[PDB]
Amino acid sequence: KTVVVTTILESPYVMMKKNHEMLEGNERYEGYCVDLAAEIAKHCGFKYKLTIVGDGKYGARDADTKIWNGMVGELVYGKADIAIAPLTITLVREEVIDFSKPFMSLGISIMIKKGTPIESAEDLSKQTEIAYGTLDSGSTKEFFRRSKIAVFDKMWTYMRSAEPSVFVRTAAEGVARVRKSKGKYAYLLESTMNEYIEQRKPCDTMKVGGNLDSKGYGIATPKGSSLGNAVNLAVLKLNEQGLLDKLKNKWWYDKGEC
Amino acid sequence: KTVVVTTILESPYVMMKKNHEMLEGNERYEGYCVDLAAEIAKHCGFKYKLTIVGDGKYGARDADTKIWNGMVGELVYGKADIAIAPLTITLVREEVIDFSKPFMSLGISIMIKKGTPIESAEDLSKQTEIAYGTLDSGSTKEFFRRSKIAVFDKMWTYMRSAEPSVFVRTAAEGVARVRKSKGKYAYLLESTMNEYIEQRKPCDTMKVGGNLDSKGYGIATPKGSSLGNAVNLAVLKLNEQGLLDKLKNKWWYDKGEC
Ligand SMILES: N[C@@H](Cn1oc(=O)[nH]c1=O)C(=O)O
Ligand SMILES: N[C@@H](Cn1oc(=O)[nH]c1=O)C(=O)O
Repeated sequence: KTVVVTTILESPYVMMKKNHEMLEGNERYEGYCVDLAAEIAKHCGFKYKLTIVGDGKYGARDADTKIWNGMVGELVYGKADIAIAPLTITLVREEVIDFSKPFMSLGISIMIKKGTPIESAEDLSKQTEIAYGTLDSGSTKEFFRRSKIAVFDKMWTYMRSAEPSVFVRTAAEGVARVRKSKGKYAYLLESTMNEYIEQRKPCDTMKVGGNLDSKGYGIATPKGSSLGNAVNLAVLKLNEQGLLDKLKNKWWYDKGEC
Repeated sequence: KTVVVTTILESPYVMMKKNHEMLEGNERYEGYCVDLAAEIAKHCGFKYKLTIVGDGKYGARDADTKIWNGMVGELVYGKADIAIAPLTITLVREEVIDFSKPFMSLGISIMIKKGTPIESAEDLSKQTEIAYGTLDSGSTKEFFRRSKIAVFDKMWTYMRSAEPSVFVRTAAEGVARVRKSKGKYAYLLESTMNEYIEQRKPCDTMKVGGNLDSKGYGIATPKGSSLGNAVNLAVLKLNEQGLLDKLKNKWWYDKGEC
């Protein structure tokens, strides 16, 4: 009856507030998805609890063990009732869980340290000086693993065998790795996160190239859950009334220090 | 058992082929949505018939008579089995019909005749020399009718009372009206159509401003239809394998004459 919301610490969606040590409950948190849970709760008439996904992951199926990890796994195993996160709508996920219509559009993009002589994914695939990677257990890695597109296939072959490992555990770690690597690491991440960090101190990074694809974040519920109907309605209503646009501006543009 | 596909003549989605008088059946047609029906049919294993919506409309509910017109109405009244069109996912529509996840992202935009001193919706709302409108029975008009945003409210108040009428029956008529009006008409339409016409002869038009909103086209089926599952799966698969990106490039960029 209290709705269990699974979410992920990813700026600016869900962030620890400044006085979070002294705070209790959903009040420890802020960000885009924090706000959005509140709007979705008000419109659906539920009470809820924000919970940070136990393994820190978005969601992959172990092609060995066939087990879902991340927020996807929590929905699959009935550990959460809904996921309110930058969670990418994909086919393999759509086969196991329900998604709202998207609340945000995005595609994979390239983050470089300012001055990095890379304009494109093709640039990246044509060279070996600049290492490049993606996050584990998330849609971006899967994108490169399944790509039949020549350039993205080549990037995948490189990435899966690169030493030391190119993949990172969290986006924050990818982002630090571009920042510390002096131009010798480029990070493959969604446009939305890329654009956010581009407007944050120390202002040393930038999105280059076009988006590599076009996709969306949805609210996810366990397959067949009775919440799914009202939450999808809520999302479309929130979009239509201009509330998702206001919240994007709150969290990205009014948050900008560059 | 033969799937009845409702669609709309809208370039470049569904267009009469050149030798169409001599052609039979689905072979009279080409475009993005023509192709996409074929991909969705192959993946779902159905045979189908393309049919152009009888009233020429996208879909509105008469707030008088409470009756759905357009492709929405054909799905509602069981006159078609699926709609494969630039059909905008909206809440009022989602309450009556089923939508796939989006196959294309877009927002409302402004089309001007080259040299028109308009940069924005705010520009438009601040003046009366340049008339401006939208299509009947479609999501753009509804957008302006329901807007509480100051600038869009003002545009609506203007538009609903403007004489002669600002609204057009078909996008083609909006587009001609910008072309013939010498800069004195600006047309409110989706970005996707706007960007298409911007790359077509006589190259006299342009998209100005940012998008006014962020939405998607979905494949629609009658509420509860048994096709809806497989078609949504097909869309996500088509997106993921890069086929929607190829088809957008086929129909917009390789079609460009400017
Ligand atoms: N939203 C992604 C997580 N992820 O965020 C990125 O910037 N890359 C990436 O894979 C997902 O749902 O898997
Ligand atoms: N996709 C729209 C039709 N329409 O196309 C535009 O460019 N304006 C507009 O209302 C709809 O589904 O209602």
